[PDB]
This record gives sequence, C-alpha cells and structure tokens, in this order.
Amino acid sequence: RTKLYNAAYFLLNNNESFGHSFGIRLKIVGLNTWIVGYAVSRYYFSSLRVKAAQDERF
Amino acid sequence: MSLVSLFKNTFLKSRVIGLSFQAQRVMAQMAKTDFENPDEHFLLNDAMKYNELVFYGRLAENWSINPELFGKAELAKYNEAKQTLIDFNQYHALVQNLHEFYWELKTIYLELSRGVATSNFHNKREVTHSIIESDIKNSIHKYIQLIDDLKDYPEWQHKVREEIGYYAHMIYTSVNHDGNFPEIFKEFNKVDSLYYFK
Amino acid sequence: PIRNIQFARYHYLAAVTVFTYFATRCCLLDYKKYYPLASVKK
Amino acid sequence: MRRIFWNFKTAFVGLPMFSLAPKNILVYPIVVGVPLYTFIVLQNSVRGFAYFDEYDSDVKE
Amino acid sequence: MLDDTKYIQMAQKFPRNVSVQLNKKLFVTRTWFRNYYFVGVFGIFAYFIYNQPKIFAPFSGYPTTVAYKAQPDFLNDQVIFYSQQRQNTLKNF
Amino acid sequence: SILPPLQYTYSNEESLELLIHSIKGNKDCNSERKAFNLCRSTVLGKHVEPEKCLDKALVFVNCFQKVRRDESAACQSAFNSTLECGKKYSSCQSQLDAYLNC
Amino acid sequence: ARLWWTLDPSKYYLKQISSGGRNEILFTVLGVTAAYWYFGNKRCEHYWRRQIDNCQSWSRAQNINGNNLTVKQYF
Amino acid sequence: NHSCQKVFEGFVSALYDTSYFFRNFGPFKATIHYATYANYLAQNWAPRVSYIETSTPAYTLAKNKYAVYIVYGLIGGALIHNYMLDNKAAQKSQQYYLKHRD
Amino acid sequence: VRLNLKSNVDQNEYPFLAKWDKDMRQNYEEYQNRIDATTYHLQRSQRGIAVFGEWMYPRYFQKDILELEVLRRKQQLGKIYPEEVSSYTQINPDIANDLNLTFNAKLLWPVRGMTVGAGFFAFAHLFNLPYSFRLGLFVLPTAVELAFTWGNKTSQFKSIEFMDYLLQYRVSKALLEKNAKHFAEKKAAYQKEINSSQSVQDLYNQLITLVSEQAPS
Amino acid sequence: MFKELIHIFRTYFITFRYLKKSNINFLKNLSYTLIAYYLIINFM
Repeated sequence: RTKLYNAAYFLLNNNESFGHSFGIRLKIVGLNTWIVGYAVSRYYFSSLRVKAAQDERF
Repeated sequence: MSLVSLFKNTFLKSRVIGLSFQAQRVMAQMAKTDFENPDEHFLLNDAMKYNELVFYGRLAENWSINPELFGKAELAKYNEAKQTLIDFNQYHALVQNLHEFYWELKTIYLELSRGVATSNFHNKREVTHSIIESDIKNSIHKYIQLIDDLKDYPEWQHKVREEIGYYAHMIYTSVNHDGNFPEIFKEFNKVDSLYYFK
Repeated sequence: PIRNIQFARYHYLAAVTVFTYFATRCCLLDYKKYYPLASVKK
Repeated sequence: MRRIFWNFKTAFVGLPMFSLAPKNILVYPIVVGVPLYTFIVLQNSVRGFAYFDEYDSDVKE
Repeated sequence: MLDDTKYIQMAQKFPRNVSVQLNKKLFVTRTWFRNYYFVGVFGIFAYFIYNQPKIFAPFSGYPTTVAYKAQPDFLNDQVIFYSQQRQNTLKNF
Repeated sequence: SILPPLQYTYSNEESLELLIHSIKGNKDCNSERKAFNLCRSTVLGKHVEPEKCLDKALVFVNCFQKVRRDESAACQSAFNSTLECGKKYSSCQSQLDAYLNC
Repeated sequence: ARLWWTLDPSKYYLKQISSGGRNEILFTVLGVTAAYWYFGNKRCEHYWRRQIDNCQSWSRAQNINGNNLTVKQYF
Repeated sequence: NHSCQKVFEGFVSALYDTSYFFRNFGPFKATIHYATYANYLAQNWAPRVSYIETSTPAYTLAKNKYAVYIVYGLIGGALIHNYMLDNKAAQKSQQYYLKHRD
Repeated sequence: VRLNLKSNVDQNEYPFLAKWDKDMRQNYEEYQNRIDATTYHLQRSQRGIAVFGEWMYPRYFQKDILELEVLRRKQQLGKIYPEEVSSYTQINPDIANDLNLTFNAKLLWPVRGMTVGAGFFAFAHLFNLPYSFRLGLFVLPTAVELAFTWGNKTSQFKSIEFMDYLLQYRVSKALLEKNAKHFAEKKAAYQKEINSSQSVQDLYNQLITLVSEQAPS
Repeated sequence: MFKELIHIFRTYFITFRYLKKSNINFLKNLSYTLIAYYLIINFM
C-alpha cells in the first residue's frame, strides 16, 4: 500500500556533467577522509597494549 | 546607599526598552520563517535581537522593577516594553507549538519515506502498519481542527495550510488510495487536498 | 568593511593548521616501522 | 518483492562509478600525501637513516 | 527595503489561545533519532578530542608515583618493603 | 614539571670536561665498557649477585679515571683547547676530532 | 555550489558591540594576567627541583588495610 | 504490534512526561534559560579580532583601529617576558644550587 | 646483549632464581628488539626539525618515554606469575585488570558492552524496531566499552608500579634462597625463643625506640 | 567546513534530517567549544 519509485540513476545513463561533479565531490571527500583516517590510524595504532610474554597470564 | 537597586532598575529598563524597540522586525522575521526550525536564519543569517530578546522577556516576566527612580513617562515606557515582551513570548510559544506540529508531521513523512528508500534493505514493507495509519489519522484530525481554529486569522490559516499541509500532501502522495486509505484520508481530502492539486 | 580581514584569514588558516598538526600528529611521526630496515651504528 | 531494475554496465551507478571512484578519490592523498610524507621522513635523516645502536647490541656471550 | 505587510499583520495580530495536542510517540521518536545522531558522532568526536591529549601525554594524568625497595627477613621468610612517593617524570627521556 | 630533576649538580666547565672525557673513553675503553655492560646485563649480575661484575666494573672505572686524567701533554693541551671552544659555544668539531686523535 | 572553502571570517560571527569593537583588549588582558599566574607555577616547580636520596626518604609501606606491607617468601 | 504496543505507548508517554517535567520545573527552567542566554552571549559575541567597521572613519574610535595591534603587542610581550623569566629563573636556580652545592 | 638462552643456574638449590633467569633469557630478544625500535624512533624524532622535531621533543614524545620504560621493565622481569599479582592486590586491587589492559596478555572483548548491547536488543524485539537499528544499538554499547577500555595510560603507570614492586619482591626472595642454608641454623633457634610473626626489621625498630624511650641513661 | 558537512549529512543521510536546526546550532557550538578546548589542552 505504498508508492514505489525508480532510483532515477540506476535507469539513467552516466553523464559528463554528473561525472565531473561526482569526481570533484569525491576528490574533496577523499582528501577529508584521508586526513581523518590518518588521524584515526595514528590514534588506534598507538593505543595498543604492549607485547606480552610467551604464556604470561593474570 | 541604594546603588544595587538603582543599577538593577536602570539595566532592566534599558534592556526592556532596547528589546521592545527591536521586536517588530524580529516578530516579522519569525512569521516569515517556516514553522520547522522557526529560529532559522537567526543563528545562521542574523540573530537580530532574538535570543537576547527572549531572555530579556523571560527575565521581565519573571522579575520586578522599581518605578520610584523612573519618571511617569519612563514607567509607561517600561510597562509598554514588558507588555511587548509578553506578547512576543506568547507569539514565540505559538510558533513553538506550530513547529512541534510541523515536526511531528515531518517525522511521520520521514517514517513513510524511510521504508521506501532504495537504500532501505533492512526492512521493506509494502503495506503500512496499523500504528502508522492510526497516527496519520489522528494527525490529520488535529491538523483539520487547528486549521479550523485559525479561521479568525486568514493569513495565519493560509500560512499553516501552506507549511503543515505540504507534509500532509507528501504523505498522501506516498500512500496508495486502496483499502482503508480513504478512511485515513477522509479528513484531508475535502478542501485541503485541492490546495496541493489533489 | 571587515577590519583586519587579512588577520582574520591568517588566524583561521593557522587554527586549521594547528588543529591538523595536533589531532593527527603529522609532524611527529613514528619511525619504528623503518627501524628494522636501518643500518645500526657502532 | 523488491523487483529491482537497473541497466547494468550503462548507468551512473555501476562499472563507470567503480572505474571513476579510485582515480578521483585518490587525488589529494596521491598529489599531496606522498610529497609531504617524503619530506617529513627525509627531514629527520638530515645526515642519514642510520640508527645509533645504543645499549651495545654488538656484545654477545 | 521590502514589503512585509503580511508578516507584520500576522505578528501584530496573533491568537493567544491556540494550541494543538502533542503526539507523545512521535515527539519521543524524533528526540531519540536526534539523540542517536547526536550520541554516536558527537560522543565519538568528544572522546577523540578528549582522549587524544590523555593518550599522547600519559605523564599529565599521573602526577605522583610510588617506588619500593625490598629487604629480606630470612628468619621469618618475609620481605619488608620501604616505599617513597616520587613525581612521575620523563626518565631517560 | 615533566622532565626528570637533577640529582648531582656540576658546573658548565665540569660538564664539558666530563663530556670530552666520556667521548675519549668511549673511543678508547670501549672494550671495557662492553665488558661491564655484558657483565651487568644478566639478572644475577644486575640485581642478585653484584659482587661478580666487581672486577669488570673496577677495570672500566680505572680506564675512565685514566682517560679523564689526560696526563699526556698533548692530551692536556687538546683538552684545554676543546674546553675553550666549548665555553666559547656558551663548530668545534675539528677541535674535538683533534683532541680525539691524541 | 562546488567551491565553498573561503578564508573570510564568518559574517554572523564578525559582529561588533554597540560600545565599539568586540571586547578583545579586556579579554586579552585577562588572558595574559591568567597566564602569568599559570605559567609562573610550572616555571617555579620545574627549575627548583632537586633529587636527593638519604636512606630516610624511604618509608615502610603499608597495605590498604594499614598493616605493615610484608609478602611471604612462598607468597 | 501486539499487546506490548501498550507498553511501548506507555513508555513513550512516560518519557514525554519526564521531559516536560524536567523542562518546565521552575528552578531548572530558569537555570536553563540563563544558561542559554550565557551561551548566546559567549558564542555570538565571541572576542573576534575582525569585525564589521560599518561606521565612517571620522566616527571610528581609535581603540578599534589599534585593537589588533594592541592585542598582538600584548601577546608578543607576554611571550618574550615569559621566555626571559624562564631563562633568568633557570640561571638563578643554577647559581643558587652551585652556591648551595658547597 | 645477545644473552644465551642456556642459563648456567644450578636449578637444584635456588629454583626461584633459576626460573627467573630462564624467563629473563626467554623474553630478552623480543624486548630488546622492541626497545631498539622505540629508541630508533626517538632518535629519528630528535633528528627532526622545527615543529617536526627538536622543538616539541621530548615534551610531545610522551607516549614513547613511557612505552620505553615499560619495555625496559618487562625486559628486566622475565615472566609475571598470576599468583604474585594477587599479593600486589593487597596494595592496589584491579592490578590484573590494569596489566591485561596494558600487557595484552590475552584477548580483551567488551563483555559488559556486549551485555549492554544484548540488553538493548531485548527492547528492540519487544518494541519492534529495525534489525539494523538493533545491531547499531548493540555495537554502540560495545563501542563505548572498547573506547573506555583501550587508551588507559594511567593503568600503564599503575602497572609500572606493580612491576617495580614485583621486581623488588623477587630480588628480596632470591637473596633469601641464597643465604637460606647459612641462616637455617639461626632460624630454628629464633623461632623457638621468639614467638613473633612480624619481621625483625620492624621488631628491631621497636627495641631501639624502646631503649631510646625508657632506659637508665 | 561545518556547514558543508551538515549539508552533506542532510543530503545523503535521511536519518540526519530528524534533528532540528536548534540541535544543529547546539551541535556546532559544542564542536567549536571542543575544538577550542583541544587547542588549549594541546598547548597546556
């Protein structure tokens, strides 16, 4: 009992203007994500517990 | 001696007068802005004595002043400023109620659209649940009653029909007219349907 | 007429740079990855 | 149920998107990340990357 | 300027006794949806900002430490440990 | 308030002389230093049995004392020149190397 | 749009008071005065520290129960 | 849903009532209003160094044309005085300890 | 540096010392490698220029100094026995938790976070909500638990203190074993003639203070 | 960058539209306060 529509993109053909706009937006998002991911990886890799012995347990 | 009282009276009077002078434009902008997030364009474009004016109105309606130092005209102006602050606070409360109704309508519309999005692979239900239909019916009845209550103000009624009714039209277009759909859309599909060309 | 527009732009850019430096530690890296791939002195 | 419809290999969402995402997303991290990383790494090695083998590390029983 | 006659008329003349009953379920759903968007992203950012200074600088959160020196008690087969309170400092750089 | 506090206070001249003597010792008595480090590397010689490494420690200490002595006239002159250059510093690599070759 | 990164200050945040410019001279004076008290204590503490061991700085430790802290040989 | 939809609706009503009570309770409401006003004052009237110079220069106060320069000079003087005080304190501590090392 | 794996301990007269030596020789190589990596990183940072080094060092190199100190402490003490940790609980409880969150001795899953997430799933199946929302809620408590667990740097200081206490206790215990045969003769007579469980070190402090207090002088 | 990120969230994430602009303005203020606090703490 609901109205179903099309994706308007899975049926549309790729366009040069759409491709350019998507490339620009993706480049900006990729820059931001690269910076954020570098910071996150620096945080995660440095927040690891030290190496243990062969069979040390607490 | 009465330095504290003098300073309090002077500051309160100055703030009340400043907020009352700059209140008509603020109220007009509040009417201009849509109901959803009615404080829009203030925190973004220009907060021209909106938050300061609300705080000052609340203080004035919740505090007292000493008219002994103020003259007759000063006391009249302070009382007028307090009355203007009270009227602005009432308008703000009415706008908050309208914003709450519009936000409920928008939440209902977003719930309807959420199960129809192409990215909604978590749950895709063709027929709406009875809870959603009953909530929509109650909201339609409330919208009809509120619009009827706005008969005394044609401009306010038109603004309400334009703002709140847009979400109603969006929800109606998102639901097929089968089964109990006419039972749900009996209230809306009398005059307000044709306003959105439906 | 924004007073000290150059000062405002410089402050914003410097704030962005300082936030990036402090939050990511880009200037203070760890060379322990290349430590095994190094020639020891002495 | 969800009878999806999509002209595969001819759409904005598909093989063109897969081919276009890597070349454009990896722009700043590839035009600015590598040079900055190389400069920062080589800044420490003003004389060389050799590590002073402190704590002996050359003495064996 | 502008012609704000309609807005001015609406602002000047407003119904002071107009209200609508609130949908508690819808209001609570909206509040929970706002919180969930607030909770995840906002707390993640707040922890990342707050825990970065505390993790990149452990000497700041630990002002004092204890140092123990043990001596034997062979007859009673015990260890007597003397203690001293020192300041947590960057030892050996 | 994060840097370690100083325990034994030495003047600037004393520190420069000690640094020069330590460079000379590391360039001369490196074998003694390695022997001392190896003898003081195991748990026993480190904490349990300190009397074992006593001979190697004494050898290293005697070597350090002889190095810091700079009894030779050339060594003394080179040390004085290097100390003068270091005090002028409040560069000098050539003077340090000349002192080392002595 | 497609390019929104600008170095100009925010038009909403570039406001000015009715008594003149933004309250900055007083704020800067308060910040500087607070810094003197703040970055006068760390300077005093860092530069006036001495490390001394005299065989009396050690004190017999006690457990959280207050009794003398002693560990059995075989635990 | 089911008979548990009554439980869901009751929980929603209880949450709404709790939110309304916490919001509309006189003391906490006055405190929240004051806090909102203070936050508006802090954020909207932040001590930015750049601001709108809308008035003509003949009416512009010299305090605004010198505010940036005054703030920069104060910051630079504070930094220089802090560095000089740190250096002087280090030297004085070294001298006092050398005197007391005797 | 390259200590041989074979220890020359008797292993028939001082078993505790022999085991300590074996543990120290076992973990010496990996600890030395990690310490060398940390030292090389520190040297490279010191070789840095301006904001990239030699200006914020070692002030900004705080996580590396503590890591190096912890690595050195772990190199000094071969293996930490679980029995000795509980003794350190007499001074500081949760020492085992701090060591586990610091020494990576085992796997640390968000147990309480998993329980909280499953708790939200119970409400998710009572007040019918999307399974994606239920999974998000289950991850959120688990994510909070993981965030609150990892990054505990003060726990590293607590573990350093525990390791120092354990090293001191082991050093004292090893000394007891060496002189056990020599002190065996005195121990029996001392126990026979002195009914006292407290250490003689504090007992001597009592006698000295009593003599300084009430004596004919 | 904050306004652009908010627009991106409101464009792609439909669930991000459930939060009103008043919360977003509180979110932006909270983000600014956190950024200032982090900048101070890194230097303090």
